[PDB]
Amino acid sequence: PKCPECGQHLDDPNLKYQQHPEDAVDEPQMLTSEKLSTYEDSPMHRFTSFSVYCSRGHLCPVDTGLIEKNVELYFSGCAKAIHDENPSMEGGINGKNLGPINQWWLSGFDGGEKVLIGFSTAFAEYILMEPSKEYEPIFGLMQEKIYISKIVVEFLQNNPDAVYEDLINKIETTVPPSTINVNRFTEDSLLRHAQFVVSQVESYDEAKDDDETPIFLSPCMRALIHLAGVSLGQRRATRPTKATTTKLVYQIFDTFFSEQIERRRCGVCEVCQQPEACLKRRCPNLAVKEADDDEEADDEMPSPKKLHQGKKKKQNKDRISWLGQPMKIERTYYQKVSIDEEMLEVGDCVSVIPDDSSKPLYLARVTALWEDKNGQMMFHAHWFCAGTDTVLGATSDPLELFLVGECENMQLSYIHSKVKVIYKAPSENWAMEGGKTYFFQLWYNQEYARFESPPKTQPTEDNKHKFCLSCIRLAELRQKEMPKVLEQIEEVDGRVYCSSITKNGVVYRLGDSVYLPPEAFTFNIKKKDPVNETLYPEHYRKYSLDAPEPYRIGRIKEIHCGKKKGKVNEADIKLRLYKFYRPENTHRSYNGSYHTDINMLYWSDEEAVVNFSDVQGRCTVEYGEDLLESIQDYSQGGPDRFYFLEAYNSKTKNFEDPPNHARSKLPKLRTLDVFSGCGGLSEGFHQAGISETLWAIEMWDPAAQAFRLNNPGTTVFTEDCNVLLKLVMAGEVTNSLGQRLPQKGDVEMLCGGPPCQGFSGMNRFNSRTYSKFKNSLVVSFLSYCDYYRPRFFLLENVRNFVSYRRSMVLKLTLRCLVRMGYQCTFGVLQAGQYGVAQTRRRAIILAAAPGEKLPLFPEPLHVFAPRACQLSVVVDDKKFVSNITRLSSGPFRTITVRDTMSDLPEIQNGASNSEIPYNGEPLSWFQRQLRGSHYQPILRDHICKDMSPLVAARMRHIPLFPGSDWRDLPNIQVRLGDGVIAHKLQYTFHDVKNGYSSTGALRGVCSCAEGKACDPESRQFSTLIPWCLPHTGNRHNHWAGLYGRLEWDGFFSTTVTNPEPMGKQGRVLHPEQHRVVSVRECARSQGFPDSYRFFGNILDRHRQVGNAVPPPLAKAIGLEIKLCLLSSARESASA
Ligand SMILES: C[S@@+](CC[C@H](N)C(=O)[O-])C[C@H]1O[C@@H](n2cnc3c(N)ncnc32)[C@H](O)[C@@H]1O
Ligand SMILES: [Zn+2]
Ligand SMILES: [Zn+2]
Ligand SMILES: [Zn+2]
Ligand SMILES: [Zn+2]
Repeated sequence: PKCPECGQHLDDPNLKYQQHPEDAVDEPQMLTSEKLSTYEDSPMHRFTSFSVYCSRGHLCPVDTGLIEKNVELYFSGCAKAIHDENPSMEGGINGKNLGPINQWWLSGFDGGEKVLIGFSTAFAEYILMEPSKEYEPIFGLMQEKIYISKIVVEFLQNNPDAVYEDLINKIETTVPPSTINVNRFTEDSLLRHAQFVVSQVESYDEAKDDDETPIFLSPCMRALIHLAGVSLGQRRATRPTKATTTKLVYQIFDTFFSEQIERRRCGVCEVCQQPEACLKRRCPNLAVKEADDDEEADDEMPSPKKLHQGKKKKQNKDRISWLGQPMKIERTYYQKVSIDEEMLEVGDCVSVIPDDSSKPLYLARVTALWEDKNGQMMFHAHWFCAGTDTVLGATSDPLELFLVGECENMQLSYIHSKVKVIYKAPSENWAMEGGKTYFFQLWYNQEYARFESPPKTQPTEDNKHKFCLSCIRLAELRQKEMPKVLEQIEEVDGRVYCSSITKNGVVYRLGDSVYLPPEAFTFNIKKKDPVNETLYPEHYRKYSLDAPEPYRIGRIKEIHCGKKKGKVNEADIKLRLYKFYRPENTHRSYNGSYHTDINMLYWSDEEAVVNFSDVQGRCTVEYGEDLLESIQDYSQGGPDRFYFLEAYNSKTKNFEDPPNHARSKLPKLRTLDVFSGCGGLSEGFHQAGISETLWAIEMWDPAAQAFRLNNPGTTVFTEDCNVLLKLVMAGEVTNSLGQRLPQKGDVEMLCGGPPCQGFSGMNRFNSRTYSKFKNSLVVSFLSYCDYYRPRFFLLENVRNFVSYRRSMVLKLTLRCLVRMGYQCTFGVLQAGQYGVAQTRRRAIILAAAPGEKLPLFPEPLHVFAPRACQLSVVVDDKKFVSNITRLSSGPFRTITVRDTMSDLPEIQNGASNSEIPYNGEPLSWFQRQLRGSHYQPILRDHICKDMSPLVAARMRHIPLFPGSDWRDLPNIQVRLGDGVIAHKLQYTFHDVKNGYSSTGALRGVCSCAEGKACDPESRQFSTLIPWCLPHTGNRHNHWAGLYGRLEWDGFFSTTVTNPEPMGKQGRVLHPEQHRVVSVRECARSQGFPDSYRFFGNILDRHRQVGNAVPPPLAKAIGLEIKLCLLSSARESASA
């Protein structure tokens, strides 16, 4: 038996009937009392000992949505005076069956604890005080709900941009008062109250209306919305940073504003059925999809076609005649000057009108003037590239031109008029400067988006008549690309035996070792039964390319080649090689790769023949015994350095000793690291031996402290970068704390990874979004670069920095750098490829001052999964790429979760001891490198979060097999150990898309499985299999990774900052232990030396680590900067 009015079961042991006080009088008579007397018209009163009930007398909730379901709810209690704060029945009248509740409402989400609950009846408004004794429990739940909603709203007011893991932490960390009858809130609570908490958050946005992003569109909010099946639109209750800039950087972003700066409704929701004073009827479902789609980018496009190819229109027929004496003969007669009505000579710039279509106007430099054998008057046009046409596009000066590698021969007829083109050469004192017609400053490589300093030059008397930089460039590159023979010995048949050969600038002699693709050669080569679906209801969801092999290494035995005509055929150069085996290439296979050095090989008496084309590169394979420094010293002393100690017999499968023929300063830049963090980037740079961070700016206390702990001789300014620059600029010498502020000339290198959050969107710019970016940390960072003028500059960000705002963020960043006079470029890199068991891409912007060399991007060292290696960037329908050629392969095997952490001693959930013995030697190569040569007793930071008794129970129950997650959890009752019992999941609905179990059991956890609306209180909580997972699984790929364990042969899905099992940071459970990953494990996943110090509480340390640039990637970049210094160091020393 149930209620026809409210639906409560009569058998329900929690049912309670309405009990009235003697003094009970109807509403109109109560709203007549003398006892009774803020901008409203109703009126308003206080109300105590309240009780809400159905027409039949059952006590009822108000949250449950019965008021909306047209059910008349009535209330009774003691009304009081608007100002009377006494929650005791002593000042008012007792009312009974007070008018059907029109609506209920809340107020109090800002500067106050004024969380007031109010009722609206057809007669007056009521501010509820204390409930009645019998109503207390029902109002109790309602209170728990409201309190969570407050915490969430307040947290989001001070922290938009907050991620799911921040929300969960804010909640779990907030101590509820005694008044709220709950110990502490968990993710279970939030999930349980996901519908209420979300709707109140939507309601806060309707009510407190600005122009700001609604709080329900928060990253954490949308994460909750997607995780817990929640219906949006359920309507309810009611009641400017200025970036420190240099004028040059101000103007750049100020002109873009004054120049280039100028509906799929759901139908179904309650906002979509709400007409119409009111302007906002904004669909919340559309709002989410839009916010979600703003987060994703469009990551296989053809090469961008060269400009000026291209048709041009001929001109004049008046008078064109040579002026003066010829410069030289060649079948061609070169001349310096030429009349075309007016004068024209070598070095003058001309304009050429194309075919009148998409007609900008072509501009070139007159490189040469001559008259061929056919009497045709000619000129060599070395083409310029406009302000637009470069990656910069619209962002550029309509007068700035760029030198490109585009030149062609043309008749003097095609010339329109001579144009004035000025070189905006850097000053005598350029580094100190920070604070009409055509001009050019830099050289543009289309393919790589490299803006660089011009060659300057030089024209010899031997080629003074021809001098084309664009021709010289193509020559050098044709010359370096061609396979040429250095020295030959004695030719045999058609084969000419050689002692040395060359390509790409690399010189290959005999005995030198070589890199080759895995296909280049070969070595001596070598169902499932039914599950108990009662126990595993979710397993059915389980259903429903990996890294290449590192390079083949071979030693050169014979450079034989072939021949065509009479002289040596360069098209055919061949090599006979002694094959080397990597330990994995042996009968050892996977067991080789483990404890073995990444760097070790095996000598083989095997032989192979490959073409010189296939050769990927040159490496150094030495024999272990004939070495003068330690294997470690030799190995960590230069690139492509391999080694062998034994030889492998593929036949006998044995390890014999090898045969006897198998046998045989840098300037540290003064760096300023803005947004320094705990110091990852500085560390890799320090590791490259190219820098010394003397200044670091870090706004967050824990990170700045962790930086100091690792960089003792560094002035760490625990400040906001904007305020720090303002001081220097104001003329200040030291900060408040008496710390010496760096002045112009002090900074040689300025590097930094500003956080996104501000800009952080994909859709087109607008007055609102532009203003935020106009004062972003990217803008503050560019000013630091402007003011300081470092020899080198690095900006680091999330890969998507390159896609944000229709690539406008990247274009304005590059624009700025160019204005300032800097050679600059961008590129994407994958951490994984640099020796870290983690899949993470970063956008990297490189800039170097004129005088210096613009560095190339590092070549990948480790082979990584192709899917993780999409390094290309589309800007304005053009696919940009970096100098990286190793697409594809690499010299070393992939770093795995095993290589990363297999040595660390066992810990449990909530492991709190920061200093513990290792109780074991390193096992992997990577472990050896991160642990050091010198023995250290203390293992620091093998500390992991204390997960709730529910989450802990879940982790214990996730199997150990690779790729096991939530779907593997058993549907069993678990004693949590606090009296609390993790319950079995109830499947009471038909999942129409998923079908029945093998047993014929239902797969439905909510009514929405059947296509009907969600039935609340059909919602389950504190279950081992989370209810929210089956609930939304179908529309979210079954929540694949959730409660999933990292794989030993796998890697980290991303940079983890707060390990949460149903979070947005990928597989976070340890491969074997019933816990989430420890701080130190994340530190290892990042490639931090074990000596690296961290500061603060567990989460501050987790944040520190995950925010960091992995030192291996930082070192890779740092080592490209090494070449640039060494190269510019020698090119300085001369006559
Ligand atoms: C993602 S981290 C960069 C990581 C760092 N490059 C590393 O390798 O460790 C961003 C850092 O910038 C700091 N930050 C944010 N706003 C800042 C500001 N206005 N001035 C200085 N630092 C700021 C943050 O507290 C955070 O440490
Ligand atoms: Zn009832
Ligand atoms: Zn809608
Ligand atoms: Zn040329
Ligand atoms: Zn549902």
